Amino acid sequence: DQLTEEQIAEFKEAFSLFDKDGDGTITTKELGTVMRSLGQNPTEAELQDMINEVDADGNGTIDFPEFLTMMARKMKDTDSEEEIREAFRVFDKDGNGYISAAELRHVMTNLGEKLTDEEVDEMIREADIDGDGQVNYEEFVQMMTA
Amino acid sequence: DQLTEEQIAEFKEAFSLFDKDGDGTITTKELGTVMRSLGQNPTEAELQDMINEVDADGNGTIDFPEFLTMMARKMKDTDSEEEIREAFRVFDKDGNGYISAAELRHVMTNLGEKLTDEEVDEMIREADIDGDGQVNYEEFVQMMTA
Amino acid sequence: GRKLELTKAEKHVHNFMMDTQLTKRVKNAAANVLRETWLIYKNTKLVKKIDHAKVRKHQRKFLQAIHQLRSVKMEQRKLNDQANTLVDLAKTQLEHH
Amino acid sequence: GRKLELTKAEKHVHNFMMDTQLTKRVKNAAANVLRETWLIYKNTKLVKKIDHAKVRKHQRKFLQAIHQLRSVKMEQRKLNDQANTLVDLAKTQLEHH
Ligand SMILES: O=C1Nc2c(ccc(Cl)c2Cl)/C1=N\O
Ligand SMILES: O=C1Nc2c(ccc(Cl)c2Cl)/C1=N\O
Ligand SMILES: [Ca+2]
Ligand SMILES: [Ca+2]
Ligand SMILES: [Ca+2]
Ligand SMILES: [Ca+2]
Repeated sequence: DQLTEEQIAEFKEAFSLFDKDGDGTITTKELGTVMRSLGQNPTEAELQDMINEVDADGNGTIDFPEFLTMMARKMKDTDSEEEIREAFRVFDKDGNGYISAAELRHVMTNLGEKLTDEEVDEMIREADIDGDGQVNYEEFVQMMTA
Repeated sequence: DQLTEEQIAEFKEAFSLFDKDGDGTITTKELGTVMRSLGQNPTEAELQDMINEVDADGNGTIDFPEFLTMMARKMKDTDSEEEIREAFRVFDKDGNGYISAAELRHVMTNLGEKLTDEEVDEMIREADIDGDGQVNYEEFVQMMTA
Repeated sequence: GRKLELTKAEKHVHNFMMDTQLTKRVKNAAANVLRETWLIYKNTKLVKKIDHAKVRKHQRKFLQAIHQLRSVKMEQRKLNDQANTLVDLAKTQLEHH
Repeated sequence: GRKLELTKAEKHVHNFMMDTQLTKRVKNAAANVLRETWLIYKNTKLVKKIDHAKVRKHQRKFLQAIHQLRSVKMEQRKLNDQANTLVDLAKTQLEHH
């Protein structure tokens, strides 16, 4: 729960992602905007709870050193292999551990933000290890998270 | 996922807990009232989702046979020992597995719906197995869930 | 760099308390779990004569208290992931240069 | 009788789908997990030349997709417990007579 100097300047940059108006403080309103821009929908009470848990001076907003106590308590990361595998499993229609190259291309060119057919070409080249037109997504995800 | 006849008449009684106006149908509005009476706060969308998952005829309300498909898929129960233990642990101030008889009486006569001091007398008589004025709540909960 | 890793979640969710509302919700619901567990036990095991209207009443109050505690725990998990989302976003600035 | 038992929860939460909104949320977010996992992998492992502005961009989109899927899963768990609350309440009428 200690923080090198190196990641202070970078977290200063991080602060400006949250401090939208640049007034030097993050409010529930700014947090709401940021959270929604990330596809989430926290309630007013949830935003207030987030501000409050690291609200040292109790002034209802988050400053920089409060912003750092939130990090220090959470610098620890963990691999995402399992969660990524579960995202691929959404498209595994027959629950057999495979998604065909054709179905992967169909997913990637139609759903979410999407990839170009040329980007999909590269993804499938890597994903279809056996060259059988089928993607064993467990193995593919393990390769990418190695 | 099969249902004896015996628990049809009893589930008919159950239906009237939900069908507040008695018009023979349960609406999102009635579900909202019931859920709040149980100390929960489902959103409009959550109420609609509950109605919808067992909404066979798609008319936006739940009838009796739809009310039974919800049960049949969930007649299976499970013991609550662990959850009950965790509720006692809320009052274990020092995290040592014990709550004193004095602190238990204080909790039960002041928090939630409460017990009379005479009801607490009986609870502690049972809970303080060793007669040491201390309640090993893990053991007490195991006794009650046996 | 961090590549595909994300902020590690707290294993158990005993936090965001002193949100007085959630904390007050916990103490009252937990007291009620104790209350109704005791009253159900008494009325099904320590009487000569089981009064089923009584058992039903306390079963209703027991399930409501248990489910209130579940509700708080789920909300804690949700708040924790919301916070972890913010930490994850801030950690993207660690990817340099 | 049922005493202190309650409706057993579904182990994993693959339900309440065809709530089109949640289901649509899943397909789009999951597609985006695949998209950003691929783009991060490519830009950190299949280039001669790591463009960190690119990695940061895709890390932001990756975390948002992962956390959107978490959000859906948490909401499914919440809906399931809400339904289980109703089933538990109805099961009190099984306590007779
Ligand atoms: O509880 C928290 N609230 C937070 C956190 C981290 C960053 C920000 Cl901006 C906020 Cl509002 C928190 N901890 O990770
Ligand atoms: O998804 C469900 N919605 C339900 C259920 C059971 C009872 C009732 Cl009233 C409703 Cl609205 C459900 N299953 O347990
Ligand atoms: Ca600001
Ligand atoms: Ca503050
Ligand atoms: Ca009605
Ligand atoms: Ca219907």
